[PDB]
Amino acid sequence: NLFKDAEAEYRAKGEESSLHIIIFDELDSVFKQRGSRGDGTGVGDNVVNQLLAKMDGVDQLNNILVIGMTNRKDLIDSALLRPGRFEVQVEIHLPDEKGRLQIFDIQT
Amino acid sequence: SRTAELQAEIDDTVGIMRD
Amino acid sequence: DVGGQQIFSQALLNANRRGEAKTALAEVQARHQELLKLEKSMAELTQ
Amino acid sequence: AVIRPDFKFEDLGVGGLDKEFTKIFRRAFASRIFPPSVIEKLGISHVKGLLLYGPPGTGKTLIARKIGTMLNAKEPKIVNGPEILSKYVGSSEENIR
Ligand SMILES: Nc1ncnc2c1ncn2[C@@H]1O[C@H](COP(=O)(O)OP(=O)(O)O)[C@@H](O)[C@H]1O
Repeated sequence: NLFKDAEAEYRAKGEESSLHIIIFDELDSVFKQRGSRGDGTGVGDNVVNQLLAKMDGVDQLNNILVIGMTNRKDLIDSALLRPGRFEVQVEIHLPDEKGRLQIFDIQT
Repeated sequence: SRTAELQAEIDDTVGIMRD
Repeated sequence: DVGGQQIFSQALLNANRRGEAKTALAEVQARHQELLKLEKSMAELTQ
Repeated sequence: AVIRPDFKFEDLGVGGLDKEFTKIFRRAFASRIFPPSVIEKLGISHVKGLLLYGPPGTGKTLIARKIGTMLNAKEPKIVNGPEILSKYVGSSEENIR
């Protein structure tokens, strides 16, 4: 249900659509490696496959941008990091002295 | 009520036509 | 355990719905008698 | 702005806790009492947590409720740890939401 508006607007206005944004938070909480997690009822796999099939499927979308934040990049599934799904990966680290000076400048 | 009114009107029109 | 159970769901209809012959659609019997009376009177009028 | 002048620490029912309450008052309710204009000028947010720990039965719930009372505020919403959990997927975290 998070993609419905984007599809609806793309089908009408092809390449004049506005940009749609959806933010996933704590991505590593539910999107773990499929097949490795402990046994259960089989809901994790369904979730991962659904997201995989919706992000890049047989029907194309050119309006969506999705952002993800996490602290343990190792736990994320391997197929979600393929180019075309989560293409650009960036690392934020502790600041150095000039960074601390700039943060001080912009806080006070 | 509408059908009964219609029936009454038809019976009356039969009457006018009988005259 | 924890979060180791799913569940389905079933559904009951309405009591007000009850039967299928509940007038306004089933009383088309009585109404049909009214309509037949209408038809007979119109037949006479057209004649 | 939401407090009265006639109270220091013991005018309410808590005795023996003096330094801790001064610290709590200074750090927690030193930005909810001043006129809003000044705090807005200073450009600072409000504290959003408080963890007070100690041996059981020493007056923690009492101080919590008294803090709640002295600053107006609605009725506290109480909960205890092991009651949150359930045995259906997505119900153990719905309660925390
Ligand atoms: N400093 C105090 N002054 C007055 N009463 C106290 C104090 N500390 C504890 N009490 C008494 O202990 C009870 C408060 O429960 P509390 O000790 O806070 O439970 P817990 O510490 O297990 O959360 C009340 O009956 C209260 O009168």
